Amino acid sequence: LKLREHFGTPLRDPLFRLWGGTSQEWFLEYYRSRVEVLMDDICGLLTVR
Amino acid sequence: RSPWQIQQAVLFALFLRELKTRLGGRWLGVFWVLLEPVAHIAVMTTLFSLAHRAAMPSIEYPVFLITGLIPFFMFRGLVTRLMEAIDSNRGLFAYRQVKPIDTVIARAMLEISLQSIVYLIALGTLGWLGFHFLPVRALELAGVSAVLIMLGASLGLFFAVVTNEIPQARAIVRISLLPLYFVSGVIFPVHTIPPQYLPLLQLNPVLHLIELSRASFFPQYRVLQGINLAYPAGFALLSLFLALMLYRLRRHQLA
Repeated sequence: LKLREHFGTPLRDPLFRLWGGTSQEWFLEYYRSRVEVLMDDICGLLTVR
Repeated sequence: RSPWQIQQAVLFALFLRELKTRLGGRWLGVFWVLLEPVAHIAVMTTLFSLAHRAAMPSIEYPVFLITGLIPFFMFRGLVTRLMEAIDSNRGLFAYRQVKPIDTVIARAMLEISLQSIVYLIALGTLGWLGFHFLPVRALELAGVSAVLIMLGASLGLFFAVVTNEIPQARAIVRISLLPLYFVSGVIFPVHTIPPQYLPLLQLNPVLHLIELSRASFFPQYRVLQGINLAYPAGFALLSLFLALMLYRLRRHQLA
């Protein structure tokens, strides 16, 4: 899906955009930031936002 | 001068006087209060860490304990320090501008400032270690904390006023602060309490306030049935009104 191309689109703000030429580790951290996974234990249901 | 300016100056002087005695001659108290919560948390990491992970694995003890300890510590400090007032300044009631309410007010400001500093430092050092530290709903957390502040100050003022005739009944009140720490769900989540025991505990507003603060802090933290803000808010309002009116009744007996 070319996540790198999409997340670098908004040049208006420099805080929540994926800057060009960043490290793979920073890309992984950014992806973990933009994809939230929670687990409800009593029902055991995994919700992905 | 205007009465407000006189009250402000008296409160400032009382705060300056109280800071030295609360902290210490060499300010050794900062070496204690900063070490105050840590000494509690560490032992619980050696007691029910695995039990908590079995109970709820979504959150972690180093943050779950902090989210309920310092607010409870601050409520307890408010109650205790406001209860010990009046007497500790009994010799200072000789200038016609130092009233018994000003001592408890100044102690309230001092305790609130100290515990807010402790909260900020604890959150900073928790975020330093990589743990989750930023609240999810900060405004709701602030509102619940303000409700807890009002309830604690009200209880402290009421106990300070009502213990003037009977000093000994003061001491057991301090003892009565110990069981609350064990029944407010601070150390362990209250979801593990058997169902027939919870309705008796629902009458404790501190438990509701701690639960609501934790819900506003953590993402996806569930709230048990019967837990609300209306009951603690009404309890705090009624207690504050009664404490203020009783202080109005015995306004001259204390002085």
